[PDB]
Amino acid sequence: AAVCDICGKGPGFGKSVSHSHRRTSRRWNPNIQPVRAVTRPGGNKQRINACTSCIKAGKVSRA
Amino acid sequence: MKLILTAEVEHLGAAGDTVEVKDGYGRNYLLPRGLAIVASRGAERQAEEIRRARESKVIRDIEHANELKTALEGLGDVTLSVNAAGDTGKLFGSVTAADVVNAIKKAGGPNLDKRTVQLAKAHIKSVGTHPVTVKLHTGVEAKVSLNVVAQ
RNA sequence: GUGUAAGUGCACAAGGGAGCUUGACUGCGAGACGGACAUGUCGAGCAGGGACGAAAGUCGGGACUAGUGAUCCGGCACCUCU
RNA sequence: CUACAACUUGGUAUUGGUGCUCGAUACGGUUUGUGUAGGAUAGGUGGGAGACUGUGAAGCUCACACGCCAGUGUGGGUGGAGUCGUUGUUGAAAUACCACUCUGAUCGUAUUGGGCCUCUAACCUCGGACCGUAUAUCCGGUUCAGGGACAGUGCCUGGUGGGU
RNA sequence: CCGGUGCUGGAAGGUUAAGAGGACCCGUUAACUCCCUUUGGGGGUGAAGCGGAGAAUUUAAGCCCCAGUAAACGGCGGUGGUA
RNA sequence: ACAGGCGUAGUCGAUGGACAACGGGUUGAUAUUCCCGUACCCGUGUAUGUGCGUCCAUGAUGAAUCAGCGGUACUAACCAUCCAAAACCACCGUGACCGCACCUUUCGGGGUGUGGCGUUGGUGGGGCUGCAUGGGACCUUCGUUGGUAGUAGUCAAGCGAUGG
RNA sequence: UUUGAAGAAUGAGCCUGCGAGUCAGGGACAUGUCGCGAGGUUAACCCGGGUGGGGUAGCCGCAGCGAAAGCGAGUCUGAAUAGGGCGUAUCCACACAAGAGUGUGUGGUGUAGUGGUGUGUUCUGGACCCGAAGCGGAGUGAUCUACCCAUGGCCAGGGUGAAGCGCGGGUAAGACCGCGUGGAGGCCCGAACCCACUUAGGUUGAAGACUGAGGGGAUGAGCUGUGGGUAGGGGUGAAAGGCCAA
RNA sequence: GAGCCCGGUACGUGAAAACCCGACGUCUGUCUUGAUGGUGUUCCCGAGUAGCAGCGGGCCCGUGGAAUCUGCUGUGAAUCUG
RNA sequence: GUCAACCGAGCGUUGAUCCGAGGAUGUCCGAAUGGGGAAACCCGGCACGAGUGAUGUCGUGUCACCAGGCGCUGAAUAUAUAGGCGUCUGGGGGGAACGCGGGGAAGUGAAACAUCUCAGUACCCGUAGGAAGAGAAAACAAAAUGUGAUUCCGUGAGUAGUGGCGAGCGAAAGCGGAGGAUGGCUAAACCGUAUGCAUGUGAUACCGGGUAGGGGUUGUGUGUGCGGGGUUGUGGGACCUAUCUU
Repeated sequence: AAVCDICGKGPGFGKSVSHSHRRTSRRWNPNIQPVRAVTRPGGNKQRINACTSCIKAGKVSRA
Repeated sequence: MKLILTAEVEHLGAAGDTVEVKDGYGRNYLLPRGLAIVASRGAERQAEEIRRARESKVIRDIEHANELKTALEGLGDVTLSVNAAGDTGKLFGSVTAADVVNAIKKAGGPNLDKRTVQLAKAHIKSVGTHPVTVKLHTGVEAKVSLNVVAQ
């Protein structure tokens, strides 16, 4: 739920900064949604994980 | 998300209209179900929309029509012209469901779509005469003889 | 008796009263006191512009010594700086 | 003291349709305007010497509204040929007519969001049934049956937080 | 004994984040409007665009608030006289 | 995120299940192992008969069909039914709201709605009929009986499971 | 090491080996010595089997004051020639004003730095040497011990006598009471087995936790073999901060 | 304690075969169905990208007036007077 | 051969022992790969041989998983997909340092400590190469008619700055050098062609002129592939249109 099967997005790593400026490690996870990909318009759906960026760009077809 | 309607959808428009709609609507309801196409290029989409609207209304079938189509499929053979080498007897290109459908419509008369013709089961990647089964309905089927003539 | 603790002072008054007024200033300051350093204290006098006084003159807060907080960071106003 | 895990709140993305229901601005309009000199509840204004009329006015019987119960606007029937102009007032003329219009209540055209009832296609099911499959309570696929644009999960955000 | 601290239940108000909203103000300059000198510089207004800070209106839980709870953590007082 | 975490099909894992040897003697050292006597358990080949079969033939006569009956049987529907699908009505209760009744705060307010509806809703009623439910049972399908050839199948030694 | 130790304060049994201010950098300051000297010098790099030759990019000195614009032997503050601050290497002569400490002018004298390198301190480095309890990263461990899972094994001997059932009494049936069979139990006494309450010995031991006498349980929440599992801020814990290879 | 005893040094010589560097050709591809210089307009010049916003990373720069580079979530443009 | 000799035996001028280069053999474990496993030891299948009267037995091959091609097949299910087959090529593991991209502490200094430092260090992960990374301006610069890809040294500089402005941290422009390739190729707009999906007023349309024939370079679209076309900042290139032309 952090690596897209199409674009290979990865979770960015960073430091959460508090009011007292205490740096604590954390990650920025991609918005990766479960999608039923229809590779061929015939209509056999396969289950994959695709980032919300790839859905918007139309890289996966839900037919 | 701008898309061109193919059929008529209530509260949205009629065929040929270009509408902008929420991307959730087009991706999950209209485009997958074939009720519209993406509005990307006027020369293509308008011509494609016209062809789609006529094709859907002209390829429809009912239970009574399926029985009538079953009898109408009793005509003679249908010939296919394909590019091939006469020395071997095997085809260069591959016969596609549109090629079979376009052959029957222009010669026989019945109007069918690619969705029903069973082609891979007959293994017609050769030269000769092969029988092709056509499923017009869940219970009703039909058989059409196919003769293939090489280039 | 001296606004206020104690001491040093003050009757020549620094104590009591009256009239005017804002020096409870600006730019400086020879020479010093005291100090590890950082602070702290006195300063005659010069210039500008004033107050009281006829004038000489006095006035850069209060009889004196306590009533206060370095630096960093930031606020406000002015400047002929970048 | 300062943080973090975990739990929790809301916004947004994945996330869609029809309905009511509002709230804002834009549009096609009406409505209302209690200084006095008065035909009198004086819009300021530009066109202003002529407009509404029988595709049916003055005058009455009623409906509804606001009401400062001073009266207006309006629907119908009735009626039938007028109300009207500098008409003299007044800084300001006509309720003769035309153009945007504001103090303010209204409806239909747009947009925007808010709340609510719904629907199925996103999404979910450790619910059933078939297939891969000889063996499989795994897994995936087709289909049926239920939820359903909620929940889950990203990003932003307020809480609780000796649990570390 | 339900005041304290928890837990459970209820929001009519008050406070309250992000996200929505962008009134007003400022930076810049098209165009002007004044000028002062003699081989171009000094004051004011300043539309549109692009920006900087941004207010009013909105908004959830929580907390403030009202009840119940002690086989919940807990509490179960002093002084004077008086046959 | 990467590293890796689980796990299906299988494949390992005795401390367990299944499986056929006992007594005597001998060397300087081994013996249920060697030797002596007598057994047991898996396979292979040869030969001898017994000994049933496949073709051949025996038994192979006899099973399937054509139809009828008689109702499984979607279909339409009926006998219709468990519940009350859904609305109906009312009583109670009161969503808001409207004057007012009450508690009222000492008296007034003010809220509530003890009121009007109505519906936060609840409770009950009967029908509307629905829900699902079969059957009786119709085509269909099949069982039985009546023929259709003791005629077409079948069928016979022996092995026989990875399956029950 | 102490105000003070022969000290009854610390250390050393003896001998022989070994064992503690070093190095890097064009670093900083100071001080010697050498080269050049209003100049000194190269770094990187190139050419030479070398230690030699080239290399002007830079650095230091050569003018200061001021926040800065800027000005310049002056400059800043300031309304000020009006004082002050910093500066004009220093010295000498002469004049002019003061004797609130000397000042201003003219003239002469003229300004010394920079490259190696020796030494002392110092900067960044472990920086004179030796020494913790503990902190983080990655791994190894349940063959000892705690708990659990699968499958086996063991518990001499002797007592007490539950329920049930039967007989008799009892009754209307009961309740219940006596006598027979039966043999239950986190039951009893007691060896194997498992523990560890008291005492004595051991205490440079036989043993880094034992021995001798007595002692508790000993058919159960029992003891034990085999194979397996749980791992460090974690496990396990009939709970003591115990156990996780003395 | 060796230039003159030995192995060697100075200086020369040595490759059948394998490998490595070159070099000359077979071979491969390309230009010649082609180039040079001139005039006035429409089309093209890398898209879920650039830009903006929220939270971070990193740059001398510790969020500061915070530019340029970059990660995740949203929003999301122009094709040269760009 | 050797510690390392002693015995017994032999080879060598017909060239031994030795040294170099290429071959053959190379048991078993190990990525270990037929299955299994407690690494180096158990059990096999298939084909071809060898061997017994036949089972037993012995050799030579071959049999793992995954990825990618290729051909057949296409479940529930209809198109078809998953999947199943057969076959060819690849991976997997090791290595001292150097590279690149990720994750990333604590002791320590701050005379405490959280911001900060230690440090993007130690360690971990994924990956190549003989080197890697970077590289041909959406760059610097500052009005000079300047530089002209990247990388690596020396300076700039412990400066500008940054910092609980604390401890500390710390550039770039420019200038001097090493190397020479200020190197190359694409995508778009246009054409031609091959297609796949559509359709067709299926005709007056598709090619430059004219003559005529025709009814498909489909009439029109579109997407994909392939050949020309173009690679530029004084903007370049496509279309258009003038002059010469090996």
